[PDB]
Amino acid sequence: EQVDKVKRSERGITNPFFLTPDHQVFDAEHLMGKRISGVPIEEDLVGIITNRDLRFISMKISDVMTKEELVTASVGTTLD
Amino acid sequence: HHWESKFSKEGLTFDDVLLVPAKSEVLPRDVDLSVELTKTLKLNIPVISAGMDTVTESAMAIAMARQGGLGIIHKNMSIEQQAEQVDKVKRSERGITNPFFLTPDHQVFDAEHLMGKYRISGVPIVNNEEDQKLVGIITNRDLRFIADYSMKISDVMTKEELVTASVGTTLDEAEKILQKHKIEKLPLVDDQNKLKGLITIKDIEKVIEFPNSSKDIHGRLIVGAAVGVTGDTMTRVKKLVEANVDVIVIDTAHGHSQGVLNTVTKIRETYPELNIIAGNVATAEATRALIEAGADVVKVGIGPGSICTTRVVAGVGVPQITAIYDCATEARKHGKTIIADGGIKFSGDITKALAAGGHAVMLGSLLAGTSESPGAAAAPYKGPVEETVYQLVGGLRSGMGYCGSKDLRALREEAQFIRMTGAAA
Amino acid sequence: HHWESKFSKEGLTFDDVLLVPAKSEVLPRDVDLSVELTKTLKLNIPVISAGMDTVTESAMAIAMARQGGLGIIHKNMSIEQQAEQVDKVKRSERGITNPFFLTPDHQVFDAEHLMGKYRISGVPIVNNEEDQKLVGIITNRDLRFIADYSMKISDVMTKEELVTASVGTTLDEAEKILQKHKIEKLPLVDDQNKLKGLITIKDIEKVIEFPNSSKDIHGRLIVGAAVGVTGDTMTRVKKLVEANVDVIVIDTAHGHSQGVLNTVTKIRETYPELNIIAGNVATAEATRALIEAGADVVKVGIGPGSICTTRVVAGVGVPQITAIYDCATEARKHGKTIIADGGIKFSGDITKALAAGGHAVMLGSLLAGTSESPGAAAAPYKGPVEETVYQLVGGLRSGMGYCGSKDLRALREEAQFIRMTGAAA
Ligand SMILES: Nc1ncnc2c1ncn2[C@@H]1O[C@H](COP(=O)(O)OP(=O)(O)OP(=O)(O)OP(=O)(O)OC[C@H]2O[C@@H](n3cnc4c(N)ncnc43)[C@H](O)[C@@H]2O)[C@@H](O)[C@H]1O
Ligand SMILES: Nc1ncnc2c1ncn2[C@@H]1O[C@H](COP(=O)(O)OP(=O)(O)OP(=O)(O)OP(=O)(O)OC[C@H]2O[C@@H](n3cnc4c(N)ncnc43)[C@H](O)[C@@H]2O)[C@@H](O)[C@H]1O
Ligand SMILES: Nc1ncnc2c1ncn2[C@@H]1O[C@H](COP(=O)(O)OP(=O)(O)OP(=O)(O)OP(=O)(O)OC[C@H]2O[C@@H](n3cnc4c(N)ncnc43)[C@H](O)[C@@H]2O)[C@@H](O)[C@H]1O
Ligand SMILES: [Mg+2]
Ligand SMILES: [Mg+2]
Ligand SMILES: [Mg+2]
Repeated sequence: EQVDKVKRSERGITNPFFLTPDHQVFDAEHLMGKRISGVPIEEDLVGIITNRDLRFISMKISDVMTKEELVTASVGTTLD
Repeated sequence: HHWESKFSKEGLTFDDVLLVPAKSEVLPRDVDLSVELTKTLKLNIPVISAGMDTVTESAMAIAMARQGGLGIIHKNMSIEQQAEQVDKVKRSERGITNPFFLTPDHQVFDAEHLMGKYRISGVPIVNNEEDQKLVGIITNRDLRFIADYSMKISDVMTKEELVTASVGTTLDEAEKILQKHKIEKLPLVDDQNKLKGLITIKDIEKVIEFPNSSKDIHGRLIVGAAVGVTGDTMTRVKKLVEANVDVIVIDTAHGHSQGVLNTVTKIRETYPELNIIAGNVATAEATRALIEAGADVVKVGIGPGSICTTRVVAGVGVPQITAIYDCATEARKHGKTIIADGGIKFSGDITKALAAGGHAVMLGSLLAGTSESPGAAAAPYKGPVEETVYQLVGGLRSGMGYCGSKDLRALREEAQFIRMTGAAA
Repeated sequence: HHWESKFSKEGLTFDDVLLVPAKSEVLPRDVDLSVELTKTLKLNIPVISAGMDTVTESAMAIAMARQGGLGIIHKNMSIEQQAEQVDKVKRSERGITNPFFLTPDHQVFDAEHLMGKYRISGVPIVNNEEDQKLVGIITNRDLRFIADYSMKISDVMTKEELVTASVGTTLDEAEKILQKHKIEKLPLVDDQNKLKGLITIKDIEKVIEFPNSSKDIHGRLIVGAAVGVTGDTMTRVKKLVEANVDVIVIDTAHGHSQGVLNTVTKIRETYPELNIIAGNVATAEATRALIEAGADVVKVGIGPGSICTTRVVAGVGVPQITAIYDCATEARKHGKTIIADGGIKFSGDITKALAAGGHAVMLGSLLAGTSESPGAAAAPYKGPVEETVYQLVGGLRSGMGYCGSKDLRALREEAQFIRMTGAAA
């Protein structure tokens, strides 16, 4: 797995970290601290929570995230 | 019979006494720490930074007043310098009515200039220099998304989901607007969307941390200035009054001199409404002489501290608890107040100094090595001054909780001491 | 006239006084150290481990009660946790009626499992699960004589010179049987040789070293629990009473508050028979308020110790000898007792605290770094707590011998002090 993790790097992420609207911001910050800055928001996309969103929050609940203004791309979108 | 009374007096210092707990109905956080030094000079915490050239200049005086205290600008500089320092504190909290703006004609470099020059993170963009009409705003996070470019700020700025607030909206509402829209700037516009001001996250953050700021009746931070007894002090006072100083501190090592008494009286007769703090004295007779001369507040402190210079060099001194109590006893008979200046080393000494009679304590060495203290030069760094003041007032609040003192007047009048022997220390 | 009495009080600490020797008829070993805190709460030594989260949990409370003292389970955990800790002390000395047994059908591995799991050195072997009839016993010294084997325990166990005792035989006789037959286990059987219990050498050894254990009337070790003044303390007390706590300690930094007084009264009216210890107070007026509120024992301690936090931070404190004496004087008028909590640093301070009026002393820092103290984490290791308590009570016994005090009541009422100047120290 370690070898595969190096060989697949510099591709520019098929398996990103995820949360649900039921979780709390305390879950997000700790997932962030363990150095990612964004956590897309179950088994079957609703929002996105980032570090700057945490400045205006107070662990509260993660459902007060970036939910309406969502910019998403298709799978296959080029880096350009 | 002066030969027999030569050794009849006894003197208590801070280390001689402890405050006795009494029935309490107040938590430390609900204790009222305000104090009225005179009808025109009121503090929210009884802490004054000393008029020392290693303690209080404009940065210290602003910090002290922001927390509810008072700063005394030291006298070890010329008269013009000192009027400028008083004026700098009086003009600190201006409320920005005149916001620094720009137009879509300018280049992105123009915007970086403004941000880098003044440590500013945002520029509101108006349609023209005249009909200042808000069109956009530009910020550093915007600059991050651009490789160095001189493109017109108009194709760079934020325009579609632009968030403003009206003139007169509260700081709370301004906060909620910033919190909801996840933005840190809030330009203030009028009915016709003329740019009229700007509110930022850190303007709101500083109101949250300094809500007890001590201000004059026109909303300006209070400040004091130090005066000695020289030939030009009448010119020094005049320029300081012209800078809207809130209180003059006639500051001498031995205030119970006729030259000091005359200086107090001729300033009083020149400026009948001015607030005068006069020290340093340590007896009731000297307190009565300063009040009769025309002083509003009497500063108490001759030789405080076990092994200070006054005691080692001259052999002179009065244990501070006795000094405070004797001077406060005299000052009550005239309806005047007392400032306790000297050997406070722990927060518990503040509670002792105020009980005993002091209306406010003056601190210098404890604040000498702080961030807002003058100079970057032999004092250890003690960090932001608000760290020290926070723990000092935290101890005073704790002591008044033990004493059941809901306000400083109850601590002064009612708190009891118990005398110790010192034996374990 | 509160302004004049501000400095009229004097305060003595432990270092100010020494106890004066008087005519004695009692050796230190013959001194009675028992104390009656109330009709339902009696100690054999006047030592209580403090309700601190670095001092007293179930291990400390069991050790304290084993020696004749008392342990106060601290309140810095949830209500369920604290009821479990009280219950753990109440169930410690169960007397083993239910002995862990086995049958000759099992393998020798089975026996090692039991011994290794519970730190047990012996398994009595019964004929069947039902007619528990003692046939044999197996032990580690037996295991040593076998290379690892699963042979039936029946060809391995001790059967020919098997030694039992009847139910109801004394611990002395049990000892002599073990000493004569050179064995360390003694199974208890009935008339028909049914297995009914087990007595071991180390069960007898622990009775030899802890014969002054303080117990309730049903033979369970006494224990106390700490309560503050919050919203859920009535639920905390209820669960603690349901765990058969012997005494509740309403534990606050300043007990002379009306919120504390109300908490004392509504617990008293809810549980009329419960033992209530309320502190911390340092004046007779506060002692009278706590007793009138419904407290059984008043804990004394505001600012004890020369340079403790209360004095340095708040400027508040009462020298402990004066605090104990003034509070004990008030508590006598109501027939109540006093606990001296604070700055005991030597065993001689215990003798001073109890003379002066204290019925028991509360210790924390002296016991904080002991083996039974909570956690393996910044405190130096001071060894088993019984080493510290042994020397502390050893000094108290010595002091009462010098004072001719045969019991604590004679030390409290009759022992004289001599005031010192401190000059040599
Ligand atoms: N879930 C994950 N799984 C796997 N690997 C992961 C991962 N998350 C991160 N990583 C890895 O972590 C590495 C580190 O890169 P990053 O953590 O992205 O670091 P950065 O680019 O410097 O971001 P920054 O910290 O400046 O973001 P900020 O909140 O200020 O600015 C962000 C702004 O974007 C905004 N935003 C984001 N998505 C938005 C949307 N859909 N709609 C609106 N706004 C959106 C936010 O509101 C906020 O203002 C990445 O290279 C990646 O490999
Ligand atoms: N013209 C002026 N005249 C006088 N004093 C001035 C002044 N401008 C600033 N000051 C003073 O300078 C200080 C203001 O700066 P600071 O308060 O110190 O800086 P900051 O907000 O902590 O900066 P940060 O870097 O985090 O903000 P960002 O770029 O993300 O920026 C916020 C983010 O939100 C967005 N955003 C901001 N306002 C928006 C709006 N109205 N609509 C839409 N998006 C907006 C931005 O695009 C950016 O992404 C205060 O003392 C203030 O009084
Ligand atoms: N079933 C159970 N249920 C509940 N609690 C239990 C328990 N079993 C033990 N406990 C508890 O666990 C502790 C008992 O063990 P410990 O008391 O702690 O152990 P020890 O006696 O110091 O062990 P040692 O290793 O010295 O003994 P040896 O093997 O030589 O053994 C003694 C020697 O004498 C011999 N011997 C013992 N009893 C004999 C007997 N009746 N007849 C003949 N020989 C006997 C043995 O063969 C051996 O040589 C106590 O806390 C006790 O309450
Ligand atoms: Mg960032
Ligand atoms: Mg930012
Ligand atoms: Mg053995």
